[PDB]
Amino acid sequence: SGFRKMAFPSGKVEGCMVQVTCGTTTLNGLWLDDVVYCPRHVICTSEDMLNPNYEDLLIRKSNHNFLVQAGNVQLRVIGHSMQNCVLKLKVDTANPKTPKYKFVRIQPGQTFSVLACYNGSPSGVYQCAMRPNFTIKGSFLNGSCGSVGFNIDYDCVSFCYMHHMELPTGVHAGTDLEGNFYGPFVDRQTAQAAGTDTTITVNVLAWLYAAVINGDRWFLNRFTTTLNDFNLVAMKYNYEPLTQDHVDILGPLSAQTGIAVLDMCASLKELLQNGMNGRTILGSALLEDEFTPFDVVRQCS
Amino acid sequence: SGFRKMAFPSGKVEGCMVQVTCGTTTLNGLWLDDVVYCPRHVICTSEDMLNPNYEDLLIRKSNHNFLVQAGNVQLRVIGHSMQNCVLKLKVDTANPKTPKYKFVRIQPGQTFSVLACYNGSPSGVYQCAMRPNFTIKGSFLNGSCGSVGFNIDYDCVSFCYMHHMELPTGVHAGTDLEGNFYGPFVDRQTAQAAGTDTTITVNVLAWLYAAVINGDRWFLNRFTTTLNDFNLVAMKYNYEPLTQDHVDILGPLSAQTGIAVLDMCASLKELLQNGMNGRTILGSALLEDEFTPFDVVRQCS
Repeated sequence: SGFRKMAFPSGKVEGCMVQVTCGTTTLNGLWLDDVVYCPRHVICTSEDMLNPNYEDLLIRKSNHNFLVQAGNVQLRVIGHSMQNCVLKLKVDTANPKTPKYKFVRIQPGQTFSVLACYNGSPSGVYQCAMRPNFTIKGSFLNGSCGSVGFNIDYDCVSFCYMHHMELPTGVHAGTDLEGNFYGPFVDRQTAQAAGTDTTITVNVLAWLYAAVINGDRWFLNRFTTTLNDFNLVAMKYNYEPLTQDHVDILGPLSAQTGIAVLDMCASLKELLQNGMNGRTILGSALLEDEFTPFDVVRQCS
Repeated sequence: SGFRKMAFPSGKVEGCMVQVTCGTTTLNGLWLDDVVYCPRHVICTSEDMLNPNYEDLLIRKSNHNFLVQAGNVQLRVIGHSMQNCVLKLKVDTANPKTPKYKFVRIQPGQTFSVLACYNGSPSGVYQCAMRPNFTIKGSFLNGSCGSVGFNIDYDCVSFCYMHHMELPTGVHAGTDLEGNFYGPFVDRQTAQAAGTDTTITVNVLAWLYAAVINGDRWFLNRFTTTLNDFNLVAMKYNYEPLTQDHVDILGPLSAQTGIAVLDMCASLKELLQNGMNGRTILGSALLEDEFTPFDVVRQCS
C-alpha cells in the first residue's frame, strides 16, 4: 500500500533524447526512426520572436545549419520540414533505440510523465496534469525546450507533449507531437497569459477513493447528493463540473471500495464547505487533483 | 522555473531488473555484472517467517531452486550466497546493461528515487526520503519486494535501498544493497513497529528557499533567531534539530537568495507557531520535508 505521485519508467524515452543546435541556440529533440522532432522556435533570434514568419525563416535555412548529436555521435541532417509548431529533422540513421510509439493528444485533466532534459541529456522525471486551462505546472529551466511528456501502455510509448515555453505566471505551455499547441498559446513573444484555471473534480474524487483504499476514512459521511446538486455547489468553488461519464469512469473505484460516487460526492461537498480542519488526506492538507481514476487503479492494484 | 517532486531518470536501473523465483514465491532482483541481488526472504515459507533460520534454510537449497528470468531469457544460477539480508545469486552471464554503479548507505533525511517493479518489470518511479525513524513512505504492492532505490551522480548509479516489507502502519522497510536493514527492523514475522517519526528540518528550510527562488515570499519576515532559540521551539513541534552543518549545507541557497539561514529559521519558527492561515507554499498547505538542499539546488539551477 501507500500512495505516491508516480511517473512512468523513463528508459524507453531516454534512448530517444538528442541535442539539436541551430545558430547559438541549443535545445532538446526527440529522435524516432530517422526523424528528430523539436520546437520550431529553435531557428529564431530574440529579434525574430517578436513577429516570426516561420515558413520564411525556415526557407532561409539549410540542412547543415542543424547540428544533431546523440551523445557523442553527430547525426547528419539530410532533410528538414515543418509540421505546425514542431520541426522535423530527417537524418540518415534510424534510432536503434526507437520504442514502439504513438503520437496522442491528451485532454485537460489527463496526466502524463515529463522527462526534463538539458542539452539532450535527461535530468529528471515527474508526473503532472494538463490543467483545464491547457497549461501544465512543470519544472523547467532555460534549455529544457524539447523535453517530452508521455504515457506508457504495455510496451508502447504514447508521446503527448513537447515543451515550448514558460508563461509569465510561471506555468508552462507546449504542443502535442504533431506541433499543435495545447491551449490558445503561440510560439511568438506576445502578451500571452493563461486563462482561469479550475480544479479537476473527477480526479479529486479518484484521490478520495485512493485514500479510502489506503485506510483514510475520516472525511466519509452518511449523505448522498445528486449530480446536479453537487455541480451546483462545486462550480461555486471553481471546480470543473462532474458528468455521468466521470461517474462511470469512477465505477471500478466505487466497486473496490463499495462507496457510490454520489456518496463520495457528498463527502467532497462537505470538504469544500467545511475545509479540512487541520486534518490531512493521504499526507496532503489540500484536495489533490492530479491523479486520474486510471492512475489510482494502476497504483492501488 | 517551477518546483516538482522529481525522480532521477530510471533507464539505467530498468536494464538491471530481473525476476527471481524460488518455490511459489516470485519477486524482483537486481542484476549487476554476473550477480543478482534480492531479498533473502525469497526462500521462506509463511510458516518459516515466524522464526526463520536463514543460514539453515539456504543450506537446504540448490542453485536449481532459483529461477532467474531477464525478460524472456532464463539466467542459469551457477552459485548462491548470503550477504546479511540480501541473497546473492551468481549467474553465468554478466549483464551487458550493467551501468557504472556503487552501493551506498544513505542517512535519514536523504532522498532517493524508487523504481517500483513487479515480476521483474518496472511499473513506476517516484522520489521519497528516508524518514528519521528509518522507514520510507513508499507505494508498494504485493510483489514489489526487491525493487530498489537509487541516486544518480554523473553516469554512476548509487544504489541505496532494496525493498523488503511493509510495516503495519503502512510504511515500508528495507536494506542497503549490502543487506543491512535501515532501522531496527528484521525480515521475520514479529510485532515490529516504526518508532516516532519527526520532520526533517533542514529539508523544510531548503524547500522554503525553493519557494523564495520561485517567487513565493509571503512567509518571510524581518526577524532572525539563534540556532539554540530555533531548536528550542522546533523540537517542541517534533522537528529534528538543526545543526551548524545543516546551516553550512544551506549556504548556497542562502547566497542565491540573499536570506540568511537564521533569517529563514525565523520564518519557519513563525509558520510553526501560526500555521499557514489558508495560504500555500509551492502549492502545498503543509511544510514539505522530502527535498534536500541538494535537490533544491539541482532543480532550481
